[PDB]
Amino acid sequence: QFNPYGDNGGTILGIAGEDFAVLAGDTRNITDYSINSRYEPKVFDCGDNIVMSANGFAADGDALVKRFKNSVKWYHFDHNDKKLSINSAARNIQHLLYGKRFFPYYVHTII
Amino acid sequence: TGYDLSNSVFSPDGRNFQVEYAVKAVENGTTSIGIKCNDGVVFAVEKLITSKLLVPQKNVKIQVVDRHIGCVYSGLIPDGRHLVNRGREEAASFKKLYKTPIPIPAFADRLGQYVQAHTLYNSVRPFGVSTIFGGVDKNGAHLYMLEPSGSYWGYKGAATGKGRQSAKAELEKLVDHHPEGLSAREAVKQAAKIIYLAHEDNKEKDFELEISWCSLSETNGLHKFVKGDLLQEAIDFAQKEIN
Amino acid sequence: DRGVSTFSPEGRLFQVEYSLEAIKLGSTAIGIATKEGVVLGVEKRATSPLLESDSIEKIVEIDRHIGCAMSGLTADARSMIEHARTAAVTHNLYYDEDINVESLTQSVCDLALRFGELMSRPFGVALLIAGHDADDGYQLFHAEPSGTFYRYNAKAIGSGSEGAQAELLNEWHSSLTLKEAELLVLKILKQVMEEKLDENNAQLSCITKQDGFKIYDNEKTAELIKELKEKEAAE
Amino acid sequence: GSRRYDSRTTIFSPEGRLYQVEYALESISHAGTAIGIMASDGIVLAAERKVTSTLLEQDTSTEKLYKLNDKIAVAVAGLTADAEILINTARIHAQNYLKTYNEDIPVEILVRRLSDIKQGYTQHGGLRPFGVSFIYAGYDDRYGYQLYTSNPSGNYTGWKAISVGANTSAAQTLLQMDYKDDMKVDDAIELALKTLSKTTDSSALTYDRLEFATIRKGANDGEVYQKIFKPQEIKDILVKTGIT
Amino acid sequence: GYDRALSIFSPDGHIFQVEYALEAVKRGTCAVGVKGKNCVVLGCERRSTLKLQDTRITPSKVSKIDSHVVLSFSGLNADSRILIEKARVEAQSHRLTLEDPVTVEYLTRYVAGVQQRYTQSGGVRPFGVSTLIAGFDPRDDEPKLYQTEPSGIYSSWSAQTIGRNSKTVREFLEKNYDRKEPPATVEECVKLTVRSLLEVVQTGAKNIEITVVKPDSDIVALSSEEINQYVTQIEQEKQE
Amino acid sequence: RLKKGEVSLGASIMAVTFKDGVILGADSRTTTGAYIANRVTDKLTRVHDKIWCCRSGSAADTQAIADIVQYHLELYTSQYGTPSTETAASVFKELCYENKDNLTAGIIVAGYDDKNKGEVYTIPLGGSVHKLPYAIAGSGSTFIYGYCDKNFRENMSKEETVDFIKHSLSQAIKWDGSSGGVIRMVVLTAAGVERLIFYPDEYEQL
Amino acid sequence: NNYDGDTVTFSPTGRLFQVEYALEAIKQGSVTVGLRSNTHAVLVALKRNADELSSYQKKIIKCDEHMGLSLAGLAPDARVLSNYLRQQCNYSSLVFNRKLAVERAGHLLCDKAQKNTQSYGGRPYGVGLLIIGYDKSGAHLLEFQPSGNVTELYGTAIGARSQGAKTYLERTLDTFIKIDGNPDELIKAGVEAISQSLRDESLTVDNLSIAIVGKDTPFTIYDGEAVAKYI
Amino acid sequence: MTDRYSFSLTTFSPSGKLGQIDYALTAVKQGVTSLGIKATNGVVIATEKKSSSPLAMSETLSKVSLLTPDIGAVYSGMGPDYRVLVDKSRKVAHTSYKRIYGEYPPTKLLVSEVAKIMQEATQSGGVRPFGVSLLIAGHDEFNGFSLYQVDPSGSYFPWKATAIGKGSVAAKTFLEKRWNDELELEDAIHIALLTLKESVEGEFNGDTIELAIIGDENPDLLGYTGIPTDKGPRFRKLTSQEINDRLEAL
Amino acid sequence: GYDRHITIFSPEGRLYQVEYAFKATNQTNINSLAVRGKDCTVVISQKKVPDKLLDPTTVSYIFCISRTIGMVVNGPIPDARNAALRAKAEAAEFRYKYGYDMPCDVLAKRMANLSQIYTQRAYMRPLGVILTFVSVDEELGPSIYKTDPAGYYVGYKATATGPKQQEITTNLENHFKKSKIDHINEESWEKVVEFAITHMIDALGTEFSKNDLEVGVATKDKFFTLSAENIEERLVAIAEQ
Ligand SMILES: [Cl-]
Ligand SMILES: [Cl-]
Ligand SMILES: [Mg+2]
Ligand SMILES: [Mg+2]
Ligand SMILES: [Mg+2]
Repeated sequence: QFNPYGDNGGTILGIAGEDFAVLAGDTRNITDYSINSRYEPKVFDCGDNIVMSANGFAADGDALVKRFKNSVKWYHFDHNDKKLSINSAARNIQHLLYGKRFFPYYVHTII
Repeated sequence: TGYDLSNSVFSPDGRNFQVEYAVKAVENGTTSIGIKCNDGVVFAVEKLITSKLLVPQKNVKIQVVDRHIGCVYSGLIPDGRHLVNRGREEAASFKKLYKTPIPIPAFADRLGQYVQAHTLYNSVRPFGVSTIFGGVDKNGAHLYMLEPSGSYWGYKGAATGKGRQSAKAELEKLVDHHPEGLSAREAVKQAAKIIYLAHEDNKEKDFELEISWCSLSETNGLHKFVKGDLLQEAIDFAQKEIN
Repeated sequence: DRGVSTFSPEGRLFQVEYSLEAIKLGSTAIGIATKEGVVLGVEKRATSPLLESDSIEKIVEIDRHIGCAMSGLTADARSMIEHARTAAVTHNLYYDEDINVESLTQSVCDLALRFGELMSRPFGVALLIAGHDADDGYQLFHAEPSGTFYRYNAKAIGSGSEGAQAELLNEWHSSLTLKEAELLVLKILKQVMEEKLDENNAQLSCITKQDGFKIYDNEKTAELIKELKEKEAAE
Repeated sequence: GSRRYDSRTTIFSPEGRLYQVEYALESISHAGTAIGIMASDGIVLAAERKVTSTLLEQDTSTEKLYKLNDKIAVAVAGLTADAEILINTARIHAQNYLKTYNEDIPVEILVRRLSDIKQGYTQHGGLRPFGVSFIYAGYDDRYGYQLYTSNPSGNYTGWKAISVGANTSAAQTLLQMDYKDDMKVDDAIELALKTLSKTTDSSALTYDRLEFATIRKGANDGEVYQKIFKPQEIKDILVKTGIT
Repeated sequence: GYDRALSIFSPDGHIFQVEYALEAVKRGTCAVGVKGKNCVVLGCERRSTLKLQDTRITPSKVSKIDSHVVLSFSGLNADSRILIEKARVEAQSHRLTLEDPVTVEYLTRYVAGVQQRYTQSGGVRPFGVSTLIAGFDPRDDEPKLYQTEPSGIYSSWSAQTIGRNSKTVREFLEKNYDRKEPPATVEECVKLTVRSLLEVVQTGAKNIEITVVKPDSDIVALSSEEINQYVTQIEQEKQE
Repeated sequence: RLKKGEVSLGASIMAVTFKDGVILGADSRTTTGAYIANRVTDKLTRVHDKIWCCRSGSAADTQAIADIVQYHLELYTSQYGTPSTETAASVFKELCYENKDNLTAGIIVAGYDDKNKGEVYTIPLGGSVHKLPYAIAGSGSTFIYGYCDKNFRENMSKEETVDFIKHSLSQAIKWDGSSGGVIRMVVLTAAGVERLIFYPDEYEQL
Repeated sequence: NNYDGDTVTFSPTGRLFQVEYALEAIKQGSVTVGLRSNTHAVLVALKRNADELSSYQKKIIKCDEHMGLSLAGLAPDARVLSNYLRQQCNYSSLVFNRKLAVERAGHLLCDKAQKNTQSYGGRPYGVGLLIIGYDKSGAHLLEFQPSGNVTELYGTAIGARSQGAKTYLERTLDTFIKIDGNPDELIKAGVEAISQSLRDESLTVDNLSIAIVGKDTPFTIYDGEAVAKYI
Repeated sequence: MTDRYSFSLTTFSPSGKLGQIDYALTAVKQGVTSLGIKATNGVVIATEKKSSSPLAMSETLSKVSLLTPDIGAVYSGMGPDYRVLVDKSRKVAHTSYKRIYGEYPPTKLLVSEVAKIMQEATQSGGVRPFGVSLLIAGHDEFNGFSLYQVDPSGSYFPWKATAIGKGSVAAKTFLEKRWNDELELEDAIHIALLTLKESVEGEFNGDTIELAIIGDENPDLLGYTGIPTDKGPRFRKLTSQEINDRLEAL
Repeated sequence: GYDRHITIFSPEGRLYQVEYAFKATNQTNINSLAVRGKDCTVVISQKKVPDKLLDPTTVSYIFCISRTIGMVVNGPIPDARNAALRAKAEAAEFRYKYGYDMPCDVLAKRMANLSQIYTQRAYMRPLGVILTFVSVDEELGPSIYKTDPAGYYVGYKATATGPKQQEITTNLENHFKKSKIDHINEESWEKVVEFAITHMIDALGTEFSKNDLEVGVATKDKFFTLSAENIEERLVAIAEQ
């Protein structure tokens, strides 16, 4: 039977300072015991000083980041180029993820 | 009366006045022609230069369908585009199911049935374009001309627009003087001349020439635009004939 | 007859232009914007003395930071308000923040032209939408059934609109206080109203950053009416 | 488009009337008169057939009087074809109620629903209304014997005695004159026939130009019987009252 | 589906179909609503060109929407049934989700919203009906009386009348009803309602219907003899 | 992939191009389990004048498909004239591929154009299309992969091609229990359409 | 006359009156100018107000980082069409990782406007658009009309008294086309062009609206004190 | 596109007339005469075969149609409208009855279903009424023999005998004189031929006249034997020869 | 008078749109003729190519509906082709559903029923065409069935359609009075075509070249049209007798 999910491995890490914040992640991509790429970035600048990574199943991870990047774009169009605050981005991402509650994105997201 | 107010209504004559009214819009448009040749077809059109501000060569009117069919039209330009969009869908579904590219007579009926459908109901308007189209298929070269009513026939030469009668007269001379046939490269040159001669009926604004062609030998059976040296060669030939 | 979405020879939509005539028949509504807040005031206009005037609801809350006044076929405004309230709350749910006054107005105006042969006719009501947000501050918008909205420093709509607008032209300046604006709405309303202005046949409201959108009591407005009469007699 | 040919069947006049409903009533006023009279121990339904031909099969015919269920019947005035559409709907509605509650449908409930259908055709859908007026005659254990009428507007009202169709003005005056509350069925039978006999546009009232029906409790002990009169039975009741 | 826009604007800014629906209301039998200190009374006219009627089974003019709210109307009778049915359904739906019966204002707002929806929906005409909705909110003793109309506007009234010759009875109520002191008792409120109808009706026999609504779902309809006593009393005081 | 208890068309079918055109060949046997439901089946079926196919897999599925294809090509002919063999194969593919989960149909398409001469397209269970010089299919084809690869030659004559098909199917029948009966053949050339039949007494003792 | 009730009806001379009446709405609209060089493309727009108390109606809308338009006529119709362009630009990015060509943008608008002119019930769009952009074939300027007709140009203008600016650009063609690698000078030429369509009124700080796109310049709009440089 | 005619094309006029139904009846009046007579042991239905051209084969065009084995139909008015009604009538007899009860519907109920279809063309959106009047003759076990007329409005009436179309006024008068309740089937056929000769102008023979009966069961026309309860169709179309035999002793 | 614009009854019980569709039939100014032999059915029609620029091979009003059925149209070509495409689809579907080739008369009835719908339903206009279907039916033999905008249809011994239809009709009538039979008593289809052309020449009074005619022939198991050279060969035989 066809299994729509897969595990691309890797790990990510976010730390916040006083006037800064870092989002790290390894560049290795894998399936089972094979290496797919030694350099495949999964931490992305999404605009409005928001960085994002969605680790786990890469196809779902890419789809999510792609949709959020697009959400930022339309936020500017619909609200007079207003900067999307990090708290507003977080709530928006919740709705992206929960929208597929019954066929989930298999990812751990950090912004 | 009032028989001309609604589409798909027969008059006491047995006529659909709304379709005849659409023909008037076609007659108002710029001149376009089609010339059938030995192993293919040639299309040409008059582009009126309304202003110096128009970018030369960058308002293309002739349209390709699939990779082997060329379409040109006179009248309401948007209506022509709508018809070509449908043509591309019709050609795509044919190739999807039957593998082979759509034959020209096959393609001609697809447009014909679509245009004819727009004379069946009062909730739609007839097409405000006469469309000259054709190409090369397994059975050889074909040229067609389709009218607002849905009527189409095969043609040796075809013309429509404001200078159709001038162009028709010039086309008839070619058919008489070349019974064995006209070559592809010759037809391009002739097409230019006929557009320049047909421009006498629209001579306030000066114009820009645009030509395309399909030929089994010259273009390998595919639709291509005539550009550069071959275009300028055809323009010079036309310039020499008017003087 | 003729189509609902038909253009006139002058290049205007018949039904939109006719709906504007309906709005001219409606009761007067005035709005003034200041740096200390935005004031909204309306003429209630009871058709008979037996009608309990407090049940006339022509000023309405959309969210805590956005208010609304209406004029024209006021029944048509119910679904517009319903949409505005849902839009405002929905945006807060999706983005954990207050929604911009301009974005709210744009959402309401998108309904306007969704008519034809969607609903059967345009809305027969104009709206004054007042609010505050962090970016553009205190704002006043005039939303029409044409789908168009203008921002205004001050604006009057309804039967006495052209007379009131000319008065607002002279009286408005950029340094108006909130109290000055309150009196100015009452002053101009009393001028254009048929019956004599009092606390029962006129209603005031405002929106401030601190306290949000508030409809004034009949006791509070009555004192502002008394304060207004005294100041005009004082010179 | 098609806007050009729309009659706009569901609109108001400047005076606040529904054009099509008014014109449907005008149509009904030319239909054969139908009378309903409610007595203390039963109900009478009488109706005049529309100008009969001598070669019409009279015994196996049904034009005016229809059976909705065992306890309810209707007299028709207007387009018969329209009435049959509504009758089959009413018959189904009665069976739905019986299936749901295991009880025979109360008369008013059936009347209301049928009247609500007529109302719908006047407010939406862009269709012409049903050119029909009914007289409902029925019995239930709540209100006992009941007479109602409905018309193309979808408005219904209850009656002790009522007429629909042609010459209702004259017919209603005669009923109002001779009707009284302590009346029996046999007396109501006589009143129904006498009224038709005077309001008729025909020369003389005969058995072949009539449809007749009663709803009595004349069955054995506490149960209702519907009697749709046969031709010979109408002939006898016409002689018995001294009309022929 | 039938899509035609029947309700549309005219050059002068009027929606004729809505205004013609008001004419249908003006044709309808008179209906009056008067609210006292602790009650509301709904009076209704019944035309007397209809004899041989069966008053047991004939649809009553005043309808119960819930045990605590009533609705009377003027205009097209068939149209009124559709509004009453929708209102009754919404009343039970409100109890189901909010676990509390509707307020009179809420029920009115719903009915008014339905009427409005039919003024800008394709394929439908407006309701040829104006309603008087009266009652008492749950656990509340303040009387409530609202009016609606085809356009969809609604408002609260101390006293109000609708239907044919309503401008005459409104004239009567405007001078006879005191805001500072409304009818203190049930008898006073009913009498004022009957008086107001007697300016228009004709005879006080089987032409007037009266329905009294009191707090905590206490609704009762008066009989012929009970109403006739008010008619007999008013006429004797009049001859003065 | 077969539905339970449905008729099985497991076969010995093949189509072979040659100098003058193409020849289709097939056995005659149908089974439900080990019982031979039909021993004289015709598995060679016409979708157009000179476009035929060999059927294997499910009897019901292949019949339903072939009937639809015949309908499409008849409608194609009325509008656009005679269809190519490639066109016919494309219509088969479209049905087999788009309904790959509900169908069990291993079809070989074979036709004769005047321009393109004899052509053979095979369509396995997946719905893929493969244009080949010759093709074999059906339960019994496994046993003759070796034989057919060693013995096939391009541009054979009619008599040689008939012998090649006869010997091949004879072996397939001999070793496959799901194959048997008579050996039917259909010859497609410019000359026309010719039907051939060969009985057990002849082909068994080859 | 009898043939202008709806868009589905042709006149005896072959005209569509509803489409022509939609074209009339553009002529009533406020003037806007478009022009381009080889490196940059510029939009200049005269904004209009209801009165002194009101704001000035925004004429220019961004569609993507490399494309946008200015409007003249019914503003809500421009919002519908600009939204459609935003979606099409966006579809091209998500599906093909490809910036939408300005020429295709025009083709898509043409086909969307056309469908509204051949069907019963609907109506033509009542707005004209000037689309500018920078794609893989350099700078572009398009003119959209609600008849469906889209035209690529070096420069143009639409709205009331647009003939004055259109004449100026026709004279200045040879000059402004060669303003390469110089944004401020190309704007100056556009501001001088729109000035030929002014009557009684002059260009003020909250009246003028400018937008630019080019080689190393994303589509950006300038309003308020940011346009004081060009007065 | 799409059918935008969702509104009625038949509406009430101020006088209360339904114009399109009236006009449909006018079309029936113009139509060729047809009639039906009921006997004690059968029913007869007849009409003239108005040929459009002498080159046309009038056998191919059947004005008298079988609906069920025991029910037949004839018309006056517009032929095409009649043809599609027969198609719909045959189908509805199966879908709404035979597929439910395992037997053919009685005459009155099939008539009722046809009437319903014609009524809907009077009220439904974007359609005109049917321009025909039908005469439906039939037999069933519990009602015996019966004859019905169906008008464009959807109204239907049972008849002892009647006529519709061109010369219906005169033909009905002729039938009133001749009809009695003791008529045998052969007597009814004789009267039908006499009545029809008055309205027909040109040739009067078996090739220009179409006539069918509902009478005794016909085992020979059933097509099979072995089931005793199945005894054959009561509907029979008289041949050209059978008509001419009765025209000699006329 | 909107009763003349859509298909609803006029006061006198008429459908003017249907009547006007009949007048559209003759808009092409072409006459057609159909006759039956023993083994075949022949149909002939005039071919007029006025424009010199036209490709004459593409100018046709005869259609091959199925392998067995042929159809000639009198009326404008767009409506003609509309009817042709539908008939082709209907004939193909019939074969798929019911397992045998659609008969000529059944297809005629089907197309006639479709035409009837347009006379009753408002949104659809009638097609301004008269469709003449021909075949050699496996049950009924040689067959001619003709459809019109009214939805009427009937079988024919022989028939003619067009502006000068009546002259052709009486010419054929007078022949069948003389021969005393329902068909052309002739063995080969070649001579039945010669009969058809001969009697059209007599009725219309015009002579025909190879390019002035268009011929369709139905035999058992196939219908086919004749080329210019096939007709020329046929014209030679007539002249030599
Ligand atoms: Cl099989
Ligand atoms: Cl059919
Ligand atoms: Mg074996
Ligand atoms: Mg053909
Ligand atoms: Mg029609």
